[PDB]
Amino acid sequence: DLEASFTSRLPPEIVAALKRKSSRDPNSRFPRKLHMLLTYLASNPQLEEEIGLSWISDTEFKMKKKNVALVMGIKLNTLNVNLRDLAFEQLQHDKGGWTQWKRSGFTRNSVFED
DNA sequence: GTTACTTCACTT
DNA sequence: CAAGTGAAGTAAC
Ligand SMILES: [Zn+2]
Ligand SMILES: [Zn+2]
Ligand SMILES: [Zn+2]
Ligand SMILES: [Zn+2]
Ligand SMILES: [Zn+2]
Ligand SMILES: [Zn+2]
Ligand SMILES: [Zn+2]
Repeated sequence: DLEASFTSRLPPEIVAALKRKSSRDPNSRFPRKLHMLLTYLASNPQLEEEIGLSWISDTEFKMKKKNVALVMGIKLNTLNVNLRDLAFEQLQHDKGGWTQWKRSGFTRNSVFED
């Protein structure tokens, strides 16, 4: 009912890119999925609220992993595993479900490497 | 066969 | 307890 309200409210394109299997195509990878998500929520304030994924500066974002794992279709645990293995660096302990982050070359208008 | 995850049942 | 570990798996390429 919640994921249903989340995905049902975001564009078919994003739902599909989120559903797409991760291969060697860089757009199919987790960083760019996070990035397209982040980029889009930037324009949908209401959804950005409900989900909890937004930039706090040109280089840091905060999120509610519990909700982000949902809209992305992955267990909480795999979300953490992906942040860990892709070199996202946590800048804050969980507080009311919010966590903060940064990753080199991952900004408002850039997603580097792979 | 490779790659880029994905998941689970613990542990910390 | 939120987040990490180690072993095992999945499927597009
Ligand atoms: Zn982007
Ligand atoms: Zn689902
Ligand atoms: Zn094979
Ligand atoms: Zn415990
Ligand atoms: Zn591991
Ligand atoms: Zn393995
Ligand atoms: Zn394996």
